[PDB]
Amino acid sequence: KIRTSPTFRRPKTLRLRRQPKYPRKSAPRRNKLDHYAIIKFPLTTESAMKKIEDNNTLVFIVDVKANKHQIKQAVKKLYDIDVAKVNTLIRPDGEKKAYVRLAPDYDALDVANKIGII
Amino acid sequence: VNPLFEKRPKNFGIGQDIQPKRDLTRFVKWPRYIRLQRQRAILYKRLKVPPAINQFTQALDRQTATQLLKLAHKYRPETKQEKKQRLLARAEKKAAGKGDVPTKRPPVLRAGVNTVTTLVENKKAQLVVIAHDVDPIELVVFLPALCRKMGVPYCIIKGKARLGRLVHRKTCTTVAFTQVNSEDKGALAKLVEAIRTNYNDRYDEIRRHWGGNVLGPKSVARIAKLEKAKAKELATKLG
Amino acid sequence: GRGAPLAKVVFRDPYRFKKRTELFIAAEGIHTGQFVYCGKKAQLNIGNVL
RNA sequence: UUGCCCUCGGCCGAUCGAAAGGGAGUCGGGUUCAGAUCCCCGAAUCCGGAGCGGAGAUGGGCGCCGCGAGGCGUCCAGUG
RNA sequence: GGAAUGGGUUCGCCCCGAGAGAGGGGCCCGUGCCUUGGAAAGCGUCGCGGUUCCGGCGGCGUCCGGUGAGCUCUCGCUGGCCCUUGAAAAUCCGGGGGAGAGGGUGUAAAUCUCGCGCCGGGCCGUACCCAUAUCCGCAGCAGGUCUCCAAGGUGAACAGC
RNA sequence: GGCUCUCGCUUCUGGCGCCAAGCGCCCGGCCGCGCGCCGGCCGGGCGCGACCCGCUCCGGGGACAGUGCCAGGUGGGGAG
Ligand SMILES: [K+]
Ligand SMILES: [K+]
Ligand SMILES: [Mg+2]
Ligand SMILES: [Mg+2]
Ligand SMILES: [Mg+2]
Ligand SMILES: [Mg+2]
Ligand SMILES: [Mg+2]
Ligand SMILES: [Mg+2]
Ligand SMILES: [Mg+2]
Ligand SMILES: [Mg+2]
Ligand SMILES: [Mg+2]
Ligand SMILES: [Mg+2]
Ligand SMILES: [Mg+2]
Ligand SMILES: [Mg+2]
Ligand SMILES: [Mg+2]
Ligand SMILES: [Mg+2]
Repeated sequence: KIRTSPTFRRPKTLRLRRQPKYPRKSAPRRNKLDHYAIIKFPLTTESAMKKIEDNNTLVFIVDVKANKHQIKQAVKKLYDIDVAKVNTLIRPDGEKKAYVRLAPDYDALDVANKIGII
Repeated sequence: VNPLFEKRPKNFGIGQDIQPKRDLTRFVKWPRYIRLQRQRAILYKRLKVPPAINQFTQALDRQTATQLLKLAHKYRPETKQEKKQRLLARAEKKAAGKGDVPTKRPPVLRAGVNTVTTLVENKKAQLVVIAHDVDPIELVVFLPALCRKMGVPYCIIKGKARLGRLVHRKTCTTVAFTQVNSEDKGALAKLVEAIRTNYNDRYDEIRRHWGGNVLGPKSVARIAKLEKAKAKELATKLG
Repeated sequence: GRGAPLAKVVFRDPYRFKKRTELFIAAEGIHTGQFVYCGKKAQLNIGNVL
């Protein structure tokens, strides 16, 4: 019953966690940004061609919401390939362009043929 | 005994070893609400409390109040669940024979200042018990005087919460006895005689008994030290 | 902005194991490493507080 | 890991405020029509998280066996 | 170790029985040089090919010295000036202390700021002009608009030529 | 011991100082124990240490200051 401090501090009180009687939302929101929304369409420009032929990297236009982890995960099991690196930029028209460099064993030219880029 | 053990006393002098963890309860910076209720208790002692409010400081002593509650326990108001039992039982049992048996409603305590005030005015209250800690005190500050005027004995008791427990509520400003059973008539009479001498018969001096007007311990101590100095002077004059 | 020097004076804290640094107006003559004493029972010396 | 309790905790003041202040750690060569310490090649590094070594640490005492070396028992050490 | 017969020393100072000089050593920086990187690459030059829009393939070379009140940057040392004394915080580290923790002689234990290995680093900006034509001034306006780099000659000199 | 006043432990030194020693109480567990006294070991809490009581944290003001509302003066500071 001894107070060894000249200061009175608010006692620590129990704080219960929420146990709602009803969820405020009936159902979880559907993930709008899925693998198909992440990848919009591959870029098929001369510069993108050089990237496919030389750097073994594919060029995609992707959702601006998506990040490198999502882009890598989307490309990985959309086209059933492995991805080594993802470099993203936002082009002046507001789109996000992703340079997706595949693993060395995968061939970008082969994958471009299956996609339909060339 | 191990020779390695030795005393290591600490010198708690000024400039010496760090002071111990002493009890600082006296010097704690309490919250505003704790300071407010404490300073209010002091203002009641410091200020001149008029006799109408001050008379509630005179409460029944411990053994009388315990005796009073012992009798009042026998006349506690029925709980709503207890009343429901009484009813179903009365309705079903009286259905078998003759339903029309009003008989007599047994005696019971009457609670609430409004119920008691009317009972006193009609002289139907044999004994009125008022809590001493009613706030606002206006609710009962007239009640001791009113009981005196109608000649009904009244006693002030410690704790509105104590009265509230009789009537199964949190608090109760006052309770009143109107009727008691045959065996409790003697027990009630002894209490009424003791209470009447304490409160009703003494009400002339209660009306003028001002309270408070007591200075705090430090100021009174300075006053006593000055009085000792004045006494030293009186002793020198005698010499 | 002040024409008078200030003295950083370090005292032990009475109630906690901790050093307390105090900024004093420097009385002329005090020097670094000098002990200064503050209290009712301190001695009448330059820099002491009484 | 979880809830409780004890112990200790001044957060002596939320928060915002610098693309010139403070602030870990990337450089060389090559490549485009236009990019680059950002791409490619090569060589590093910082920060964050959870295997193999190495260190800690293998010292001394006394008896016994053994040509000896070495081993055995047993006690005492060991945060370089 | 012990200095006056004072000595050491700078452009200037300044330093010394509170330890000069002299001898031996310790620490910090290390942007320089050599090495791993590394010559394989770059560059110069002379050739030979081709898929003639190849990071093409070869040969040889990429050397040896000097100088400085030079200039710029950088790092130190040492002063002067002030009634002017020239941020804070994030963040990181060392020490004092010693509550603890660790195993009983081992296939040791807690433990480890040593070496190596494994995994990861999300988001936004990044083009170009930056000005006698991409900015403001109604304009490709003699105005205005914050910086870094800075060769040879003459000469005191980012003067002028 | 009676009555009063004062005092409570720190002043050669540019060191250190917290997270209780010690005494006392009680509760235990474990292992022996010779069936009997209990002991050893391993601990846990507590009081003293650090006195008791008390109604404002301490100190300085103080029914003044101040504030609220009137009243008179001053008021090119400002307005017309
Ligand atoms: K900044
Ligand atoms: K005026
Ligand atoms: Mg980017
Ligand atoms: Mg901020
Ligand atoms: Mg900056
Ligand atoms: Mg460019
Ligand atoms: Mg070569
Ligand atoms: Mg220089
Ligand atoms: Mg240590
Ligand atoms: Mg650029
Ligand atoms: Mg112009
Ligand atoms: Mg101009
Ligand atoms: Mg305009
Ligand atoms: Mg020049
Ligand atoms: Mg010139
Ligand atoms: Mg005017």
